[PDB]
Formats: sequence, structure tokens, C-alpha cells
Amino acid sequence: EMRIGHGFDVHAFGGEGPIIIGGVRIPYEKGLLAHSDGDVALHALTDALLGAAALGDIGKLFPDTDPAFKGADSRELLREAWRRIQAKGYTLGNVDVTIIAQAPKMLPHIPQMRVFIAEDLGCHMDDVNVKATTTEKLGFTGRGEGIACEAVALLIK
Amino acid sequence: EMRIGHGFDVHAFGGEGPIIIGGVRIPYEKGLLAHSDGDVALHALTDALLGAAALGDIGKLFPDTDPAFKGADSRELLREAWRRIQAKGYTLGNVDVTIIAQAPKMLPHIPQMRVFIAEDLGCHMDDVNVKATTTEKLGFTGRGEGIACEAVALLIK
Amino acid sequence: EMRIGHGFDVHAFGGEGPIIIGGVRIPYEKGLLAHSDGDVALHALTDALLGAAALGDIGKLFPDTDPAFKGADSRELLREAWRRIQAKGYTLGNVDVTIIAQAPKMLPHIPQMRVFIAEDLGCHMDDVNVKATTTEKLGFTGRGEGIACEAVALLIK
Ligand SMILES: CC(C)=CCC/C(C)=C/COP(=O)(O)OP(=O)(O)O
Ligand SMILES: Nc1ccn(C[C@H](CO)OCP(=O)(O)O)c(=O)n1
Ligand SMILES: Nc1ccn(C[C@H](CO)OCP(=O)(O)O)c(=O)n1
Ligand SMILES: Nc1ccn(C[C@H](CO)OCP(=O)(O)O)c(=O)n1
Ligand code: NA
Ligand code: NA
Ligand code: NA
Ligand code: NA
Ligand code: NA
Ligand code: NA
Ligand SMILES: [Zn+2]
Ligand SMILES: [Zn+2]
Ligand SMILES: [Zn+2]
Repeated sequence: EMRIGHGFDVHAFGGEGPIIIGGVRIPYEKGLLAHSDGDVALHALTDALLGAAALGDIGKLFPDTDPAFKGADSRELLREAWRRIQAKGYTLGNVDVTIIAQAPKMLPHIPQMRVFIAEDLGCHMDDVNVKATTTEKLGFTGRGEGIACEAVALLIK
Repeated sequence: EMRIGHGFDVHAFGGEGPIIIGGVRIPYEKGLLAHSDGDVALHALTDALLGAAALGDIGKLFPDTDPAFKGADSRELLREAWRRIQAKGYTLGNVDVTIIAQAPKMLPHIPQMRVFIAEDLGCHMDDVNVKATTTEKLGFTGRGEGIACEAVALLIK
Repeated sequence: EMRIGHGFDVHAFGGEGPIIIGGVRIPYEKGLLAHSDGDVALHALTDALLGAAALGDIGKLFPDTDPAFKGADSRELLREAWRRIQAKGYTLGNVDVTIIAQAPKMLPHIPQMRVFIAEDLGCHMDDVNVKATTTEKLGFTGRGEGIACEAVALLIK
């Protein structure tokens, strides 16, 4: 039994940097409006992992309106979701994340993102891929209004 | 042999509600312009299933311009595509769907979506995940101009 | 060991046609601004293949700012990436690509795209799916400002 999962998240720019993406603190000239980290890459990833296990998603698992969690960085949410996710018998296959942003430049940060993720999920660095791409100045992402990430996850049970 | 598939669909808001998403009748203040249901979640899913079997997509399989089908709800299209899809030897792995909409709220409807889908594909409820996410007021989806869904499917042959 | 991968690319319309998509020369009234082919479908696909192998992405592998490659069509980049990708022990599972464009019409070109891809990756035509979809006149893609593609890839090691 192998299980595929998809996640997608978005945040708007606002206030002052830096931002956190994939756990890394990246300097930039806005920060991200969010009730949390606003770490889009770990949000999308967490959702791909939950979706592959059919556990729903962050929003279900962790209500903005709910307890225990409202004081939360996205790396604890990820580690919590994974903790549930193994409790149903699952194990990691691989994981591939696509950050979609006009800036800032993600590339140099991209190794450190992967050690955070690989550590949080207990796997090897090489079950984790991350890339970033622009939308060439089209779209809300191209106008620098915010930042999207998609992710995919393969779980083995 | 395992086979991965991706689908993506979009519809514009217009006219009066409710909408159908994932087979469920959801009350809302616009409805969806479409030559059909305008059920974005079953359209994207159907495409992820067809793509994983390399059968193309709805638009190929069922021309807006073509017969037998023009009088069609998206749940029959899904069941037809699946019917083809098993005829080439395939069997269901799992399926994860991401509705992207500012409103309405999908969450409460999300169990019933899954019994429709699981039934239509003949699997267990737990080979089916559905989530919805906002784009935080950016984008055509954030401006409430319409509604996008992505889906992924794993088939076993 | 099976490995899943995701890619996403975008290009803006500008200048005179035709465009190249999936290797095919498609007549149209704008062409695509790009430092290269501007073939969005092979870019997204190449990234899904690289991501599944955890090799990063085109942009890493082939700097716009870097050598050996600046004189490059997207079909050589694809064949190069695949060439790396097998060097780490990987083999093709399947591949499903979703072109997102208001025009031109991709459908008639879609067989020939698949023989290019299948050939470039050395597989059968039927490990390759391609579809195109519109965003119903919403979005930068619906306003005909440019052209997006997503892709997913399954690799066997
Ligand atoms: C999976 C994804 C990210 C698909 C395409 C994204 C898309 C068309 C986003 C909205 O663009 P937009 O916000 O430019 O529309 P608007 O023109 O209103 O800014
Ligand atoms: N926000 C972003 C978007 C893309 N990238 C990677 C990409 C280089 O890999 O930037 C170079 P590009 O301008 O050629 O896309 C990046 O590192 N950060
Ligand atoms: N249209 C949508 C969009 C998102 N959701 C789920 C999400 C709660 O899970 O809504 C809460 P959010 O406002 O915190 O995103 C939803 O249920 N319906
Ligand atoms: N640019 C595009 C977008 C979609 N398609 C396929 C689709 C028919 O399959 O066009 C018909 P549609 O207008 O019903 O979507 C296409 O062939 N080219
Ligand atoms: Na979110
Ligand atoms: Na949040
Ligand atoms: Na459609
Ligand atoms: Na339709
Ligand atoms: Na690009
Ligand atoms: Na390019
Ligand atoms: Zn988020
Ligand atoms: Zn549709
Ligand atoms: Zn490109």
C-alpha cells in the first residue's frame, strides 16, 4: 500500500520581514500576514502528508478557533501531524515541495529548509526535495502580493 | 505497476446558488457558470483518474460539442470515466482533492463529499481525502470570482 | 522504492508566435517571453522528474546565469535532466502534465507532444499523459496574459 497526497497554501505579504519558509528565517522587506508562522511551505507540506493518510488537513486538525495549538510554529504542527500520521501505520516515501514566489530568492536557503524538514519527519535528506519558481510577474504572486506553495507526498503503509 | 495522476479545474461564479461540489448541494449566494454541474471537485478528480490511466481527460472523453453526455451531472461522468478506467485493468490506490475557494465554507460538507466519491469509485471512505483551502483574498479565487480545485490520484494496475 | 515529483511553470505572452509547448510548434498570435524555448510543459515536467529524484530543479541544474546550456531548447534540458536522473538509478513510472491556458487550443497537438516526451524519456507512449484546461477567463491565464503548466511524475528506483 502506497498513498499519494497533495497540499496547497497561500499567504499575503504585509508588515515587516523577515519571513519563515520551510522553517528558515529569510530576510525580506515585507513579512507574511498569518495567524501563525505564515510558513506556506510547511503548511502545504503538512497538508500533502495529512491528505495522503486521509486525515483531512491542518485546518481540521488544528482550528484557528481551537485549543492547544494557537501558540504554534509550523514546525510543531508538522511534527504533530507526522506524529498522528505514523500512529495510523504510515511511513515516509518521499516529499517534493514547490514554492511559488517572485521574491525573495529561496534558492540559497534551500539546503537548510531540507534539513529542518528531514529532521522533523525523521527521514534522510534525500527523501526531501524543495524548489522555488516564479510566475514571471503575472498573477498575485508575480505582483508580489503574496506567496504560494504546492507540495506532494508519497506515504508507505 | 502504480500510476500517478493530476487534475485541475476552475469555474466562475455567476447566477444564484446553491453550488454542487463533490456531489454535495452547498447553499451560497452565487452559483457556478458551467455547461454542466460546474462541480469543480469531481471534474478535477476525474481528470486526475484519467491522467493516471493515460486516457487524456474529460474534455477529450466527453466533448461539450458531443453526444450521449451533454445531459450530464459530474457524478455520472466520474462513474463513466472510472468504468473506462477499470476496463484498462486499473484499480484504486487513493485520491486526494484540494478545493481552493474563499467561500463558501466547504468543511462541514466534506464527509458527505467523501461518501459520494467513495461510492462512485467503489472504494472505502478511507481511500478518499478532500480538503479546502483559501488563497487569503489574493487572486481570482480570493476576490470571489470563482473556484478552483486540484486533485491527485494513485492507480494500481 | 517509488518516488513522486511535482513541477510548475509559467510564461508570459509577448511578441509573435508560434509557441512551443511539449516540443510542438503551435501557431498563435503571441509568442512566449522566455530566455529559452519558453516551453512551459517541458519545464514543468522536467521539474517533476528532478523533484522526484531529489535533484532540485532546472533552475539549480541549469542557471540562466551559467554555461553549457544558455543555448538550449527545452527538449535537450529534459533529456539532460533525465540523463542525470537515470545515473542515480531511477527508472520511469508514469508522467501526467496539465497545461493551463485560455488559448491556443492544445488538444489537436496533444498526440505529438506525447511522442516527443515518450521518446525523450525513452518510454512508451502510454506512460505519458498530457491535458490542457482553461481557467474560464478568470486569472492571468484567463485574461490571456500567459500560460501555466503543472506536471507530476512517478519514478521507480
Ligand atoms: C495552482 C495555481 C497557482 C494556478 C494558477 C494560479 C492562478 C491562475 C492564480 C490566480 O491569478 P491572478 O490573481 O493574477 O488573478 P488575478 O489576475 O486576479 O491577480
Ligand atoms: N523566489 C524564488 C523564485 C525562484 N527561485 C529560483 C530561481 C533560480 O532557481 O530564481 C532564478 P529565476 O529568476 O531564473 O527563476 C528562487 O530561488 N526564489
Ligand atoms: N472555502 C473553504 C476554505 C477553507 N475551508 C476550511 C478552512 C477551515 O478548514 O476554513 C477556515 P480558514 O478560514 O482558517 O481557512 C473551508 O471549509 N472552506
Ligand atoms: N488551451 C486549451 C485549453 C483546453 N483545451 C481542451 C479543451 C477541450 O479539451 O478545450 C475545450 P473547452 O473550451 O471545453 O475547455 C485545449 O485543447 N486547449
Ligand atoms: Na492557509
Ligand atoms: Na495559518
Ligand atoms: Na473545466
Ligand atoms: Na464543464
Ligand atoms: Na520558469
Ligand atoms: Na526559462
Ligand atoms: Zn498557511
Ligand atoms: Zn469543470
Ligand atoms: Zn519555463
